[PDB]
Amino acid sequence: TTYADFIASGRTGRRNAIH
Amino acid sequence: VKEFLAKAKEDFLKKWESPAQNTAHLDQFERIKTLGTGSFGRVMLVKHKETGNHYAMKILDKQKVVKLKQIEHTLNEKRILQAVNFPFLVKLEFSFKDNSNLYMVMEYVPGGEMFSHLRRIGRFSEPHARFYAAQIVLTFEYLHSLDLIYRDLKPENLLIDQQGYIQVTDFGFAKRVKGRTWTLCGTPEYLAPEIILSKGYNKAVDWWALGVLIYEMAAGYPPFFADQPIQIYEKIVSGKVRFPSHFSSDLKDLLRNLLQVDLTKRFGNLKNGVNDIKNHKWFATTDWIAIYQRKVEAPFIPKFKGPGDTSNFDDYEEEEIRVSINEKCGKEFSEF
Ligand SMILES: N[C@H](C(=O)N/N=C/c1ccc(O)c(Br)c1)c1ccccc1
Repeated sequence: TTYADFIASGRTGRRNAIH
Repeated sequence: VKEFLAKAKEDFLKKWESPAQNTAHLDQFERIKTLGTGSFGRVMLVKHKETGNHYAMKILDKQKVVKLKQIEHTLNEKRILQAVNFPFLVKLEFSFKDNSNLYMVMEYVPGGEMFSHLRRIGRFSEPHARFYAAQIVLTFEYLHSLDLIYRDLKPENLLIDQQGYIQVTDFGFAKRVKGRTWTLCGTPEYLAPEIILSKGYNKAVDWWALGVLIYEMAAGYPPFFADQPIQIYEKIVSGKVRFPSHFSSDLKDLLRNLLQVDLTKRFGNLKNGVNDIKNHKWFATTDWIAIYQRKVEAPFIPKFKGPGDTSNFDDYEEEEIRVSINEKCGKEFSEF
């Protein structure tokens, strides 16, 4: 599932801005 | 509304042309706890000694701002923030600087970040997501009427107040611009294709970002995600969006119009402006004036177990706030 894929991804924490 | 915005612009312009400066000092505040961090500073809960009011104090290290080439953005942030006034914008109460840092002292929003609540709960129901989205729509209507582009919408930058309404924070990429602009800034998941493709861009990027936010709120994950930013950019430029099976037809239609690569077709950006959004079927049940007036019952009320309570925020490592005995970057931040 897409949800499982998101949860296992490295970007479920707070996301930094790019400068 | 046209009337309301006209008066709002008059107020904004007076403050924009004559910014407030140096309206407090560090020793007037007692430091309580770190509420959040960023690349060149941190936000701390503080108590104002003379009133006992709690505030969120954003502290930016001048030298780190310079190294990251964010001087002008930081000057934008403060000049714009001190000039605006809207029910869903976090208010700046004071600002000042010392040898080492810049300080922006803002109203404290005890309910915590939308990001926290969204990740824990998983996703919001459509009515819940709609309630928050309406507030963003009005806020962007306000900002854009002042020629401001916001450029950093995400759940991490939205706070939930004691009444369950949203408060937008972080004006670090906000910019007053009439034409188009070119800075590559924002958060990967939220970037409009035209930013990624270096086309030069305008306020329509905020409306794309609203599409990402609504999708993320309702699905529990963003429309474009991957392990690395480069992979995210590839997905965005392709623009092929897939919606969960539980998204209503109305929601999908709205999202296809917000997550629209074609600027001649993206909602928010056309002849009818924001009205194409306000009058969309997904918002049919939304009372825009009642939302603005805060007379609508919020779908979710944060647990508040006292004043200055911080149970709605994550814990961060607490570091010493050191102020050098020498002035740093005085010339760069002269206007702050
Ligand atoms: N993106 C971060 C940010 O602006 N946080 N704002 C938090 C905030 C503002 C007002 C509040 O009442 C509350 Br509670 C939280 C940030 C940016 C730069 C450096 C550190 C952190």
